[PDB]
Amino acid sequence: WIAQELREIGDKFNAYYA
Amino acid sequence: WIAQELREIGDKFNAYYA
Amino acid sequence: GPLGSMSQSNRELVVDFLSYKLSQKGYSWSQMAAVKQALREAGDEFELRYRRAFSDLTSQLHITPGTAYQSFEQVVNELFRDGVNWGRIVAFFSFGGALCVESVDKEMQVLVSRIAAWMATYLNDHLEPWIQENGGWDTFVELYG
Amino acid sequence: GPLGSMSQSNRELVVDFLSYKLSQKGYSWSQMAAVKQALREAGDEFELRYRRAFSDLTSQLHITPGTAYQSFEQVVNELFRDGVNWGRIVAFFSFGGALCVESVDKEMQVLVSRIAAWMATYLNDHLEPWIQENGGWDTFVELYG
Repeated sequence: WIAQELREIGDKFNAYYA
Repeated sequence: WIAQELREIGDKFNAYYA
Repeated sequence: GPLGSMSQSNRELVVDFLSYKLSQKGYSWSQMAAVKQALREAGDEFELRYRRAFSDLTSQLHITPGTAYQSFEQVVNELFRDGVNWGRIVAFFSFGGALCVESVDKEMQVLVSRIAAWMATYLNDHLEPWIQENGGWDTFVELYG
Repeated sequence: GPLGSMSQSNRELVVDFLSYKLSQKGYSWSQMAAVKQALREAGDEFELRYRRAFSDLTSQLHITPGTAYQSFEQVVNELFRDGVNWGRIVAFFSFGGALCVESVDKEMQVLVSRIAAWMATYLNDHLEPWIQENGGWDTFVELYG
């Protein structure tokens, strides 16, 4: 749960910059 | 000159906190 | 020794302050300093943009000293289960920071040094191979700095 | 070695990031971290409050590599000629930062490491006696932190 939400925003952040 | 002005604001800063 | 430590501490204070002032103008003391600064800013930005979601997940953190390692490892394993990327790495650091803050909040200061060690080990063993294959931290600075 | 240096660098990155996140909540990684943070904030505050005056004096900085030491020493000697106090010490750090930024601006990056060494030496020999007599850096944190 925590990791799922953390993973989702990490991927959003990644998609924006990388 | 530089040091005079630096000294003046240093003393102002000091007076406020210390 | 006490004498040298005093001297070393004064030097580090100077280096730290100068590094900071340089960074404020978009300069850097060194490549290491540039990486630290990029990571700080990326963590800030990450936590700012996704404030609602980040607060949500951190509010689910109910750590005790006896359960903190399991909590750390299980989140981090799931975070990287299907890949490593720069954003998940930023998320990994932000999560570690959140755990340290929460630990101090609950008077579990003893966890802070433990979390740092767990993170450093994970970085060394499980993230560094991807990082090296993908241009190193210098590449992160180019992207998120 | 390259292998250990990689490991040491990853550890420092973790420590740096965690120190920063803790400081954002008014906590500190260590006393050293607390001092660094207090000095950064005091420098920022100093430069913000007295922006007009600080810009004025820094605009008078016309350094060359051959004249930078003399410029540094003459300003710093005059700064502390009739006393040491915490505000003049903050001013000393801010001046050093300004000199480093100016050096990099003018492609005199070679001066940055020299200025750091001059500042560390001055701190060790000429400021530390007052600092120790006046409660050490822990006392500065109590006042400006």
